Amino acid sequence: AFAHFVLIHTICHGAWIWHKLKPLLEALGHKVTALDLAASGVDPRQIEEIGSFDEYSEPLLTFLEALPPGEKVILVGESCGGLNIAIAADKYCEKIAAAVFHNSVLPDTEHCPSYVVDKLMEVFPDWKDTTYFTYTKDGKEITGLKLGFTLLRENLYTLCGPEEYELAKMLTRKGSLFQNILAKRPFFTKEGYGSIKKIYVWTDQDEIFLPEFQLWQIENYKPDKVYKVEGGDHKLQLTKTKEIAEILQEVADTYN
Repeated sequence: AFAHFVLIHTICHGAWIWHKLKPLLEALGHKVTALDLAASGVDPRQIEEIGSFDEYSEPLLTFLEALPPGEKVILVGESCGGLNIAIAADKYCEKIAAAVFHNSVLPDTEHCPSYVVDKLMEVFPDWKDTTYFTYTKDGKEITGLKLGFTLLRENLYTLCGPEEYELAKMLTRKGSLFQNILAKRPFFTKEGYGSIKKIYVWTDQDEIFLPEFQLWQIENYKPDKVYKVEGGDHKLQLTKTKEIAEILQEVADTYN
């Protein structure tokens, strides 16, 4: 079977992170959309214009609004992209065949939306040469960050080639987790986000989303299906591109 995959990058990143996986999925016959979220990739906004994870998610919500009735997609979110998935699913649950989490945060419906982010910061508190700044939007102080190049090299792109690490140095931009905004956001709903099928994909060799964190998430909110990829790094769409495409084909043949 063929599906329409919507690929959702993480904070400080853009559609470009999917530059290897998108053509591979298309060679299997799928339709693929790889979005730039707000103030990401070549989107023309700057992060200081964005006031929350929901506003950050606008291009995904606008895309889903534009799907004609009856068309469903499979969302694929990497790292922090899981939060964008939950926000989208509380607005467009009927257009989502399933959601795939790719070394990603897995929000739930019983705890506040910041819950798994707070836990991530406990498990991985030292972001190395990452820098931080503060800005104000809609009366709230938001912490912005710029991922540090050592952190990129050692922890996110550990086993990626130098030409891929180079793309990350060139193209990563200031962003935000909006942690304090999430912490005051209404909970993700059970009828919306809660109802979608969730597939959890991960590697135990991830040097930032460490096994203690990913196994904690799986126990906290049971996925419908779990796939463990052997080897690679946090950026499995670069280091295990073919394996990720194989998994996504199976998801396409399972959920519609």
